Amino acid sequence: GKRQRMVMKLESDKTFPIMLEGKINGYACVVGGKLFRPMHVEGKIDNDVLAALKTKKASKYDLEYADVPQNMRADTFKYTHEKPQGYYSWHHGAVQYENGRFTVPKGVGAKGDSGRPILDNQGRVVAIVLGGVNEGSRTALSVVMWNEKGVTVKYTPENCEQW
Amino acid sequence: NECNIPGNFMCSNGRCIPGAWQCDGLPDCFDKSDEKEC
Amino acid sequence: STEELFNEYKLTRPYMARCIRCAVGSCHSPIAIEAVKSDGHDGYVRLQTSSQYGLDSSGNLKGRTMRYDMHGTIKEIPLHQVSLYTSRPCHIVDGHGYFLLARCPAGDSITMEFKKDSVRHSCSVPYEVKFNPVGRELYTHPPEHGVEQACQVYAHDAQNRGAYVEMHLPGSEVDSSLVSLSGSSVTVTPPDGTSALVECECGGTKISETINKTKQFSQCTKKEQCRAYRLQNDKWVYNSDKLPKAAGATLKGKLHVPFLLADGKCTVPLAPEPMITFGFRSVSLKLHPKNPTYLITRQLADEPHYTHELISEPAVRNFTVTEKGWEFVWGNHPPKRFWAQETAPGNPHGLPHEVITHYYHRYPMSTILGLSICAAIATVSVAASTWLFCRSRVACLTPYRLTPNARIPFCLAVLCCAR
Amino acid sequence: TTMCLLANVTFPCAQPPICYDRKPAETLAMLSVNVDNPGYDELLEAAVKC
Amino acid sequence: YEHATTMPSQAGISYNTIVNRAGYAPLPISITPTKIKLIPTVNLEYVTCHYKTGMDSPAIKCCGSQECTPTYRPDEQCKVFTGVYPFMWGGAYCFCDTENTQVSKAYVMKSDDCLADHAEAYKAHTASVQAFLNITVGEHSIVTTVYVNGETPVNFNGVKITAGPLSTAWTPFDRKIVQYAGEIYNYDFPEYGAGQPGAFGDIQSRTVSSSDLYANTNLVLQRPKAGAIHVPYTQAPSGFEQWKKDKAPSLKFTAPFGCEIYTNPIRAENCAVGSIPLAFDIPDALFTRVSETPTLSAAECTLNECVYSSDFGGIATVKYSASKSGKCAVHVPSGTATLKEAAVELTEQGSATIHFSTANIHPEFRLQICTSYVTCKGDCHPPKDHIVTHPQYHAQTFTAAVSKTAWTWLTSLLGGSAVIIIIGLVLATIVAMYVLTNQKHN
Ligand SMILES: [Ca+2]
Repeated sequence: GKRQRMVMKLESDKTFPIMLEGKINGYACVVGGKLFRPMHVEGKIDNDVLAALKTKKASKYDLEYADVPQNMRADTFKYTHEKPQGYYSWHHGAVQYENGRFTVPKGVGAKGDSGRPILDNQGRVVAIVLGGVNEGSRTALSVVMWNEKGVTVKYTPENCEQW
Repeated sequence: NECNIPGNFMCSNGRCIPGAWQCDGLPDCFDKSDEKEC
Repeated sequence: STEELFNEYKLTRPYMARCIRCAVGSCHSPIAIEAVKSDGHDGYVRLQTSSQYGLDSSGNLKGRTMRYDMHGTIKEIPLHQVSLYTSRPCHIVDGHGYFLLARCPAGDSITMEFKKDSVRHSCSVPYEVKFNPVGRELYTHPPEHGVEQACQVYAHDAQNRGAYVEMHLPGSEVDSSLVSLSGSSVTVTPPDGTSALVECECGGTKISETINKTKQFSQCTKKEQCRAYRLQNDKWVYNSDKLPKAAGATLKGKLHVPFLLADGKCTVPLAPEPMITFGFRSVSLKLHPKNPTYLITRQLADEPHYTHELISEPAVRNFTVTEKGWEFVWGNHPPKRFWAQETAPGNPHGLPHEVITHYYHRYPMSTILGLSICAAIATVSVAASTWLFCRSRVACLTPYRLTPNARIPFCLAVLCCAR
Repeated sequence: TTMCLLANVTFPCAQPPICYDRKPAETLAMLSVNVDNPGYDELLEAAVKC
Repeated sequence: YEHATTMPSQAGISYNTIVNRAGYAPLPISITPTKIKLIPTVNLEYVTCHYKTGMDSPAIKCCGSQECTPTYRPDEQCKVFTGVYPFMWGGAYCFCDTENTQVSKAYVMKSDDCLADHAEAYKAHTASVQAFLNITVGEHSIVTTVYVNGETPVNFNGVKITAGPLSTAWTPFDRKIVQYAGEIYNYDFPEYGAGQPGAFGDIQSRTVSSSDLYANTNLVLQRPKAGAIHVPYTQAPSGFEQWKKDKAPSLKFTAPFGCEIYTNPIRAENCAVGSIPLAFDIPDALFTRVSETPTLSAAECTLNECVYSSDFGGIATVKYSASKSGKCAVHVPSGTATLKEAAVELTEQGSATIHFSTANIHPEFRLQICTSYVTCKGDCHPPKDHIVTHPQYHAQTFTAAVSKTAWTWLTSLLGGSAVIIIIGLVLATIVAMYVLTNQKHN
């Protein structure tokens, strides 16, 4: 109920969709002065400022990153590495964090909702949704996250389908 | 001592005459060597 | 013994035959040349004529004379009034029977000539006379000195050997002079002690023979009605194409020829010695011939690559000598053999732009091949190591740049040039 | 040895019945048939001199 | 004692080897080949020379008609000519105007000069190499003629030597051979009957003293000139003279491996190809116990001079300490160097100077002195003379002239690349393990 409204209020201005002949196939992320955007989602950036840049690539981590200018670094998402197990907020409701794995109940999940960040009860991004795999009744996510050292860890289960 | 050309008779002074000039009655070699035994 | 081989040509004859050039036009010449065989080396030719040599006109064995027919009757002159020449004058050595031996330079023809009265006899036949040198050095007149090689010249003697020529009966020689006229008749007067046969065709057909009888014919009142031949029975002539042959197929015999070809020794010239200069796997030759001189070179390996060249002017002939041998023959000199050894330009013991040129002048192909493959191996190794270095630097810095904090730790900054 | 001929009578080719300086016209007839004969050379040498 | 060795086929250069029966003194063998022949089986087929056209005398009949008679002479041409009107020296020969008839006849016979000037067409197969050896088995010499087949030994003083078969069946003689004027030509002549005019073989004859000769000389009778008696003919000029003008140089100038083609038996001498193996059967009476010969201890070798030359460009000194004074054999069992000496006379104490010849720029060979083995090591230097007049007294090797500088520039640039690529592999492995190790925490 109110969780989707809080997601729409937090991700209103900072989330920009990716257009491809009128089709919405992905979402970029503006956090820490960086613009995260995946490889398989191909299209034009809806924002005029973020589209006229050059994104350095990382095909192993599956991330394109760039440098957000200084006049927009205050209007970004927050990030942290301290995460316990339990529940977190996602755009279609809730997501479970168990044994270092993000799980989503079934019914939701198609092609197009790639790049949506995972939020917490405070308002900090803990993961970035990149792919998903159907596991019985409860699907698992293939995402990226950080740690205390500062190494971007990409978690990928078996036989995932890119969204 | 023989001559080089295969049909010659050799005088006393080394000069070689033709082989039929040896006993011919006409003096061919110096000191008449060819006409000594005919 | 000497007569033992002269009496065989004592039983033949001389004769007359047709020549082409006999000092005015063509005529029947007593010195008609049958053949000129010139295969001896230092210029010795062996003619065969019609007139005979070394015999007396009556039939005895006179020393140096020539015995020629002259319109049926046989004459003689001393041999030192007979002269012949091919292009320059020749020198008669000796003669025996039909065969003269001479010494001649080269030419297109031979003209044998003499002069008995104030009437000059000649005969020119277009037979090539050639001068054949001995050895690998080509001269026209034999040298004053040199070395002696095996040569083959016509033997000056006259000994019985394998060769024979065949003498046959003469044919009926015709005689216009023998026929004559009475007041109104035709008289055939044979010569002294001589038979003849007469054939006339004025009335019927007449074939008659006389034996030393001056016969008057009553019919046939023209000279041209009668042909008077002459009969020869105790003599031979050579089996020539210039004489008619007698009836009956008897050849009656054959005689051996003088002056055959035998094995002798001839002095050959000797060339000036070359001036031999050496180079690295090379021998140069400065060659100054007197007369033209063959140069024969070959290698002492599996492929000889031989060379053969008649050199006549001063020449310089740079050759290549490998470590397997080389050999030249210059003139009548023996073969000189040469062998190369390992002297390459360069120092094999350091300064790496010198060892490359040493082992390149030593082995040209292997040095290029080895340096090419070593440079390719070194290039692939350096490029692959730099590729793996860039791969590991990307693999180090990829997790640390995707973080929004954008910091690099202390060790991985300087060691990977992260800044 | 070799037997030469002048008629149907064989004789050794070193001892001829006739000589050229005795009868000249008949030695040629003697040397007629004796050409195809291995002893023509000995016959001619014996007919050279007496 | 059975002893087998392998001598290279090249005359003039000495060959040394020693027999090593164990409990006895080593026996030196020195064999120098004087002459090495190669005699093929040679079968005469026909001989050839200049021809000689024999022209028969013209048979003339006045107001008649002659007839042609065959005589079966070689290349015998016969034609009869009518309407001729001949002249002699003493007037006309006939009285008729026409209807006169004349026979021209011609035939080809051998030249008068054939016994001295001719060529011989032969055939070659199945050569037998034959050699002159000068053998020194234990300071005793003999000159020996031996056949190199797999049999035919030679026996002197109980020593038995069998020259093994040549490694190569090469011959400088082809299938067909022409011998002319002492020299031997490698020509391809036509068979007895296939002789064509103008070229070699237009006159053929089975022997020089034969009686039946083939002639194909293209003889054609022409018509005699009006008013003359002669036989005119027209044929091709001689094939033997044309062969003599168009000779290639003989086989003593064009044959490979330095063969020397000699005449009187057809043979090639001193032709350096292949290798001649040997075999010995030595009686035990020529050997000697070791204790009656100088046995040595503590020998050391140093190189005084070392020039990689074709001749003996090396001088080495062996400093020894033997037990008795006498001779003993010296030999290098490898192919690095070749000793000149093969017998060094020793005292009880001193130095021995030997002469070797090598092609290594850095020689290292194991020399055998009397019954021991020393190691001579040095460096050779290049010679200065570019061309010599004697052959090479040793045997070349691969990697023989490679210098220690060249080995350094090979090794430091060829194995150093492998060092760089394996430290690249180790660096990539350490980076992969470190990055995967930091990613295990989550
Ligand atoms: Ca005299």
